[PDB]
Amino acid sequence: ERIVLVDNKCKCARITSRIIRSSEDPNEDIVERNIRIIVPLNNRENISDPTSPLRTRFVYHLSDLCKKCDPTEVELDNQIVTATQSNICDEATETCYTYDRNKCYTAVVPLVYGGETKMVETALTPDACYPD
Amino acid sequence: CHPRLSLHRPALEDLLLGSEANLTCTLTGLRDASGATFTWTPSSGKSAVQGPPERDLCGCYSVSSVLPGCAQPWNHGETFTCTAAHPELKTPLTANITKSGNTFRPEVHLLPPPSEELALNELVTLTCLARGFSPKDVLVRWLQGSQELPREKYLTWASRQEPSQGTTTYAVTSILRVAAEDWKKGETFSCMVGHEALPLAFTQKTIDRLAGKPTHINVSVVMAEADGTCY
Amino acid sequence: LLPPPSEELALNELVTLTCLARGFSPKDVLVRWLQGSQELPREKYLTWASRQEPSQGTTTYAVTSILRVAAEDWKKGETFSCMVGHEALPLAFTQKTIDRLAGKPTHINVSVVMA
Amino acid sequence: LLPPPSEELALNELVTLTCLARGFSPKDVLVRWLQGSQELPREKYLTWASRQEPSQGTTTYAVTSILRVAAEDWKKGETFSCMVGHEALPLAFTQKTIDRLAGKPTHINVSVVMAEADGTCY
Amino acid sequence: SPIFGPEEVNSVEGNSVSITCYYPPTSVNRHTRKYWCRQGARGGCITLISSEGYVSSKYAGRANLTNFPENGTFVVNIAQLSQDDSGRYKCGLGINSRGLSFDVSLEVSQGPGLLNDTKVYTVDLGRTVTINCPFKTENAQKRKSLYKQIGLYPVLVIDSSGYVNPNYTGRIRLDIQGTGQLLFSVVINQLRLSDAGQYLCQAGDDSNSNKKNADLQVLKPEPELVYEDLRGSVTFHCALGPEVANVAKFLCRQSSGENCDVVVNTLGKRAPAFEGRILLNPQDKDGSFSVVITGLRKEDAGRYLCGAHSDGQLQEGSPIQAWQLFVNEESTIPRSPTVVKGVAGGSVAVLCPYNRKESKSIKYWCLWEGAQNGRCPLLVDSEGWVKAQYEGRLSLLEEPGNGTFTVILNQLTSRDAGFYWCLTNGDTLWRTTVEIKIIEGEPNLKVPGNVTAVLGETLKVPCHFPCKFSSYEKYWCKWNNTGCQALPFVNCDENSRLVSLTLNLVTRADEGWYWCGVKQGHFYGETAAVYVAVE
Ligand SMILES: *[C@@H]1O[C@H](CO)[C@@H](O[C@@H]2O[C@H](CO)[C@@H](O[C@@H]3O[C@H](CO)[C@@H](O)[C@H](O)[C@@H]3O)[C@H](O)[C@H]2NC(C)=O)[C@H](O)[C@H]1NC(C)=O
Ligand SMILES: *[C@@H]1O[C@H](CO)[C@@H](O[C@@H]2O[C@H](CO)[C@@H](O)[C@H](O)[C@H]2NC(C)=O)[C@H](O)[C@H]1NC(C)=O
Ligand SMILES: *[C@@H]1O[C@H](CO)[C@@H](O)[C@H](O)[C@H]1NC(C)=O
Ligand SMILES: *[C@@H]1O[C@H](CO)[C@@H](O)[C@H](O)[C@H]1NC(C)=O
Repeated sequence: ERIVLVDNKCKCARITSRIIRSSEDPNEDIVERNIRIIVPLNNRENISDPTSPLRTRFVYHLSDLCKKCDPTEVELDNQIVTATQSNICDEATETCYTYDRNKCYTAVVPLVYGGETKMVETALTPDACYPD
Repeated sequence: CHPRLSLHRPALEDLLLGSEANLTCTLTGLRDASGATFTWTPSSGKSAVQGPPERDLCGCYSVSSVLPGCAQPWNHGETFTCTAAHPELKTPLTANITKSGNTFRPEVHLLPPPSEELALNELVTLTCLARGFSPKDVLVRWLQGSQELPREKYLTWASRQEPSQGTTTYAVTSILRVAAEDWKKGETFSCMVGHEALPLAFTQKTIDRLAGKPTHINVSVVMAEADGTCY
Repeated sequence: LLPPPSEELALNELVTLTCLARGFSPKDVLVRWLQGSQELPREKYLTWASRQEPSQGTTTYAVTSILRVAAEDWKKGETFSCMVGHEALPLAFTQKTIDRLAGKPTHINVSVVMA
Repeated sequence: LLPPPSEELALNELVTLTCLARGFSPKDVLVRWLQGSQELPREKYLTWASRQEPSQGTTTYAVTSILRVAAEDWKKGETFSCMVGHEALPLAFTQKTIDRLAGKPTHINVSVVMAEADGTCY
Repeated sequence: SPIFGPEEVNSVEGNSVSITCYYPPTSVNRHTRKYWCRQGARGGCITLISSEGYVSSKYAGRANLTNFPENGTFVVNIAQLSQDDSGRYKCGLGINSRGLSFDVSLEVSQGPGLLNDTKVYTVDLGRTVTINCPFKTENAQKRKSLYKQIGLYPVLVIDSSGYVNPNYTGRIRLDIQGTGQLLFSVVINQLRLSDAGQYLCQAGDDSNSNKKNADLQVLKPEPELVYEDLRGSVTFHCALGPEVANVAKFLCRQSSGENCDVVVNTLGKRAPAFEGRILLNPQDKDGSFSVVITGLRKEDAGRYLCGAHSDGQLQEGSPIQAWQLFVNEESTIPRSPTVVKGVAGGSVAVLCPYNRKESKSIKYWCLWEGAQNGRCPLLVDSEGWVKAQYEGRLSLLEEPGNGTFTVILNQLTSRDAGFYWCLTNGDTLWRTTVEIKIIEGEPNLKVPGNVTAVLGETLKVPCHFPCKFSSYEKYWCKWNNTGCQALPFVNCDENSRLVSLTLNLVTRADEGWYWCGVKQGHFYGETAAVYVAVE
């Protein structure tokens, strides 16, 4: 529990790791890997309202949790080159399991006002859709 | 008997789902008619038309007025004033109004049917409660699937003041009765609440047969390659 | 009598109980709440009036009520009740109760697959 | 990037890292190596040539490279990078980094928490 | 984790208290729910007062909770305290079963009632006190003894004639302004922690075991809370009194194992890890001064102490002042390059981030001297002034704007390495530091030496570029105090070489410095420089 490898929020998973080294018998140590999953028991499959029942199957692949794609800088000889860090994040299309506390989610519903119908917008997480 | 002048907030259904926004200012106690023409301190088109008066206990006249176009002053925080000149008083009477502050936003809950109604297999009922909001104007509408039900299918009570735990807040309820076959086919119904304090003026909650008293919790978690060179 | 919503228990303040009565022909009714055996005073809850409900068969009426009790008394296992009085009931009163069980589900199936 | 073999770590002399790049249509590629954020000099690693692989319909190629480092700073926790440059990649470069924590662990702790409260993931 | 406040708070019964908690000012946090709650045993963390209108039953009439959004703080008041109120508590945001909280400990003690046989003297450590005892003249020629009690025994270790205790060494003097009257006193400077308690004091002794009770209380100072974030700056304000206005003054940091560790002195000391990012200002008339520390990292969190003592360290018997610091680390201050490189003859360009809400400010560019204590000589301002010895090789540019300005420094030499500071004029001040290193190599753009001029005909000057700059724009300019502005008689002849410029007339009016540049529209790049004469 010391160094954070990933803290992902679309799937809400967190993975840390730590080397704890014995001094006697220097040929064998132990390397620890901790995983924490939080399962939402009341979310839908797609995130809109009328979609489908409760999501009842939750699938986590380690190679898609730890995936890192925002570019980086490498200095080769005397040059700064921009490199990518992953093979697989072609643009979204990822299915998220939870909401994210700093992004806000809306829906569109038709209602009537005597004559014709409008295109009323509706907040789904009200703490984060405040316009300011 | 003696006259008394009152002022009236714009209707909630016209500010949220509408275009126009009329204020209105009435005065009771008028004898037959008068030459009262009202005064309004922002006067950009003060089409203050009155029309035919209404009759009261034992026969009396009460005349009012309107003023159009009140979205941006009312929401930006302007102020308004209404006053008229009339015989049966010493001084002409005045009134003022302002959009309220120190508000709270409602907490919406949608409750599943009771377990006893499900066995009889005629109809079920779904309860929609909104709680803890500071001005006392709300709107309740229902949907089935994604299509809005007409107003005559359900029943909504009025907003009332609940016992005090600090600041003064309000509440409301509503019920809808739907066929007990559609509850087991797997349709969804959802409740919408519109209020001044919410961010985008509406919010919603949804319920169907699986979410809400399920008697069954099934969950599968699959973690694929835990020893898997994570980078 | 309906159990409190599970979104409410996560803030540790007060839980909310709801009583509903439906489908009675003369529109006059009474509503009283309890805790154990002690009848609560009337200044502690809120009941609405008795509107008319929209059917096509006959004319019928409905009324609601809410009571907010403390969270510490809810987690201890205190019980609460709702009573309704009507002209057309045979023994003039009927009662329903609740506690922290009876919203809990009957079975939970979890499976974790390391493959 | 492939982590070192287990049997080569039991002797405490030197360990091998392997870099494998695959499935590219022209016959030109680059491979460099880095320690920490410092590029190693070119005479410390061996790189083979680019050849074509068996046909799954259309022709593609492959290349490999190795680098031998000391078994002290692997176990201490330094990081090593393999960089590859080719004409079809959008930013013309891509990188993979590995260290001892991002490999096969010996112990795994799994904790699954079921949440009736909310679906917001604080 | 990003939430912070006072760890310990104390009061006595019947009094008020006023607690303040801190959160990052993002839009989700200003609008979410705030709570104050009592962490009891058996699991729960029951709420007492909340932001959404909820007040409990036990806190009825005594409390409220106001939220200040532009501060990023929210304050909680509790009137009329008790001894059922002792326990651990929590601030927070959102839902209690998550962890967006911070623990607070509240301790409250009993006051004295129907025991008014006391005489107190309040003091903070490092100041003067008096302990007055009744001087009786019916013991005219008798010793004015004052014991100390360990347990119940008044121990004979202080006389009032020139005998003092072997632990109270060097600092007991007393004054004579009675001598016929009841008036003497004992004045102590530099109060310790071990100089506390009641003492068996009297003046003259009839032998029948006579007593007197009079205490002192000396108090340790309470730290002002400072809330900072990653890559920002902090300022302390040491404001001791004029009693120590000419002593050496210091500033350290309390650590784990009872070891204060020096950060600065006024006798010229510095940590190794604070080179290039610290200042110490010369004091004013009354003895207060400022300390700036910029570029804050994760491990700067902890209690800090400023004081005054004659050798420049923390020793007992010296007046102190306190602060407690928190580094947020969920910051919105953008990342920047910490080191930028160049070669001898080349240029550099720096990105300098400020706040968008302070865009009408005035911008400055320092150079950290590090000689005396720390000092910024200003080099260039946003209003049109530059230093003398940096003429022809420095300018400040407002582009790209909207979060960031840039500064160009060319004609480098190997002594131009150092640490450099940038600072705005607004209310919130991030100070950002970048290190210029010098490594060896060759300049990219290529210009001749120092170009003369003929009298009565034209000049032309070339300027190459390599082939990675073939997609970047090219320009020339003439440098003055406000910056340098582009010229329209350039041609950019070749497709990958030879940007040039001519001057149609040799008179003295433009006998200045010129540059040759590269830019991707907004962002700027490398340049070189040559000076023109007229013979
Ligand atoms: C999950 O549910 C959401 C909500 O339905 C899906 O998003 C929306 O899906 C609709 C259905 O095709 C798209 O409709 C389009 O709407 C526009 C108006 O914005 C209209 O002009 C078009 O003619 C078309 O009907 C819409 O693009 C889409 N996205 C929005 C509203 O942002 C979503 O696709 C669902 N995801 C999955 C994987 O099923
Ligand atoms: C930021 O917090 C500070 C906390 O001290 C507020 O300062 C005082 O606030 C009270 C209102 O509760 C005023 O009566 C005082 O005049 C304020 N100043 C001082 C020096 O005590 C401050 O008001 C908060 N910021 C804003 C913009 O309100
Ligand atoms: C509004 O009118 C009332 C009396 O009708 C007066 O007491 C109050 O001050 C007025 N407010 C403003 C803002 O004019
Ligand atoms: C209520 O809040 C005000 C500030 O809004 C504060 O001055 C006052 O002391 C509080 N009342 C109490 C603690 O009784």
